[PDB]
Amino acid sequence: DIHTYLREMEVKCKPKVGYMKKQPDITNSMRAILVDWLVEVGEEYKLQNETLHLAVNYIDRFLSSMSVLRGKLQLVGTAAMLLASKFEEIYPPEVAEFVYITDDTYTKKQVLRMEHLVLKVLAFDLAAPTINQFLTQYFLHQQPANCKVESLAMFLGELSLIDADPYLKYLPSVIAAAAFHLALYTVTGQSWPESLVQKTGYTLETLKPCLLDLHQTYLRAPQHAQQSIREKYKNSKYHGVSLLNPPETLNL
Repeated sequence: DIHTYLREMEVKCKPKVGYMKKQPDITNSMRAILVDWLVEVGEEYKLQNETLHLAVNYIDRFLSSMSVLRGKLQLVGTAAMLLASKFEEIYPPEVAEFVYITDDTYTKKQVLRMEHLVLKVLAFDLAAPTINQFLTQYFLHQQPANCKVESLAMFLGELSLIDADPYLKYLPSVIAAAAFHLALYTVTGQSWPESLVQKTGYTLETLKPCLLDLHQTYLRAPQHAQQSIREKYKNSKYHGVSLLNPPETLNL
């Protein structure tokens, strides 16, 4: 079954939690700006949210293996989005486009070389379990489907990609669970489903650490330096869920 596969693969695909400490030229802050920029790119080329999740995973696994100078951080990101679009998108944009987006900071030959470097560093393994993949499984336990709850779970899931500290500490399934509960609670007043507790083995107790973090992030979102996700979720496509008021307390 797909769920068990995803649970095994996510552990195999997870980046090193404290990789940023070993990076001599880049910081979490730089990473936050980069991810925010990819969200902009995805918006512009109308890329799937899945591609965005995959790209972030590639970049974190890459930076978990190879040191990078800030001058090439953006190329790592562009290469990762290229790799993700080719792997996920039906009509992924061509190198030319990804070169264009960098405002010609890099040449096509430069993107091509990084593409081959990241790919090699990733052991040529691109199928990694993302937050969206788990959410897709969770959404099945959502008795009558609720789009707004779905769009809020997605919004929260995306915010997590911005901050390596503390999100690198959690597996995608955990973040997806916290994101789903929170979205459910904010929109319906309902909590993490028993069917899900049984299927995943996660309870609100085990989900508490990530939920407290995700709760703060959600509350602090309008003040966060990066604002591309909030802006993205303001549209009707996403039921303007970014404009909802987060729950004051969670009554855990």
